[PDB]
Amino acid sequence: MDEILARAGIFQGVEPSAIAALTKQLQPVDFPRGHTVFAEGEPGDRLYIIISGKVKIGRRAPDGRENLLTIMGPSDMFGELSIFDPGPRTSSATTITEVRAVSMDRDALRSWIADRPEISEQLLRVLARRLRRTNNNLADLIFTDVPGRVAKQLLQLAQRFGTQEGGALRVTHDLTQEEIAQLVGASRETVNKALADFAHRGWIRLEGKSVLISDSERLARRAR
Amino acid sequence: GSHMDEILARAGIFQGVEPSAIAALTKQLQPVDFPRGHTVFAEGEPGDRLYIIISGKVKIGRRAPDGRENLLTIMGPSDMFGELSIFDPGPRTSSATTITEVRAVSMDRDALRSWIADRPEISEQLLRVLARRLRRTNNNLADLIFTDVPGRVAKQLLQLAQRFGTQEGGALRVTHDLTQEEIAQLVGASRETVNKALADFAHRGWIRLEGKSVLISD
Ligand SMILES: [Cl-]
Ligand SMILES: [Cl-]
Repeated sequence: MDEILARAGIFQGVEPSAIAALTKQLQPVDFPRGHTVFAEGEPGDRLYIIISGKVKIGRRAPDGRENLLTIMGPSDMFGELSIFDPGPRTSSATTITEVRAVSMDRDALRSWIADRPEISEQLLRVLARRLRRTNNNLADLIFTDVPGRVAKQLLQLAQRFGTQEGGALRVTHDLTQEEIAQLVGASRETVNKALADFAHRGWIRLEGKSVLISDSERLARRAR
Repeated sequence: GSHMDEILARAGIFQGVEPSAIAALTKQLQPVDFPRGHTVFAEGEPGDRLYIIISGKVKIGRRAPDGRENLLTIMGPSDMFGELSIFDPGPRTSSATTITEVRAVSMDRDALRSWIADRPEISEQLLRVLARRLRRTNNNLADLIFTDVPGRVAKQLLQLAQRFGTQEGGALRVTHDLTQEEIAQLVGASRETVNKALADFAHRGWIRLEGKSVLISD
């Protein structure tokens, strides 16, 4: 749908009607759940914009441990780093649900800027937003304890994916227990320990691949 | 000014930018002075201005449960701070406070927009710069996650040495004009953790304190 796409960084509230003959300049791509869109260290000159579904963005250490940098969703762009800075992928992108996306290569993207510097503005916004988040995560890593980081990641997930459910916030993250801990960037044992405490205190309820946050207030205080 | 121009042109935002174009922007920026101990901006305040330091040092902090501030990093000559605000304006997510007298230049988003309006080729180069930087800082984040707790603080202190140190016999010499109370004020809420990492470095032969200058292995 073009409604999702017009919320995408690149073309975000620009053309009233002729936003369309450019979306058609991209053929769509459907991926099953658990599909490796691209792997660490592969060449690439393709960026993707998600129409629906989620994609986890990951790094793997020498000894097989995994970290998740971010979870991408509808309207989010990924694989953009090798577009602007040619070279191999430094991250893996893996589908966590069935995903509909749309795809574009560097030369095509370069073509859609030579008319339109406002698009470049929007892409620089996205990169700077991501730079800020990584810097905010770096600060959390050194100076916030694991439960505070669990609390922060749950609230960050809620900011992107949450929906109100009465006096509570439903956050359908589509992540496994292990993937939540990889996203936090801390041990499964200590992340599960924090989640249990927060559930016991009645701040959250863990339900499949969704969490219900009943007390965003006390959760936020803990993330401080 | 000769030497000033050189310092400015080393800023990260100018990487791969044609030198006359760098000069066309900087000639437009008003150099300013800050005294030591001056909060250039606080966490939370409206953000739309990038600074490039010509001389002096600026600490970057974030408020801790203490009411004191944790030390996130230190910026020096040729470094930027507040730079992300001109690409993605909004509240500051950290504070910037001078640790010495400082001379800097700044630019707001309007100055950026004007610079690029005439120079469409700079947008593509800026996209490369921000992307290369994001790859690097994500690489750093992941490395640090994969490191143990005390190893994280040591790596960060070593990154500061690399940025502020002069190469001297395979080691890094960092000189400062900071009192004992000014060092404690600098580290802020991070004092205990920084002190443990220094004590470890000292015990292990990594650091030689030569008064107001330190030699550190790299
Ligand atoms: Cl990429
Ligand atoms: Cl900022």
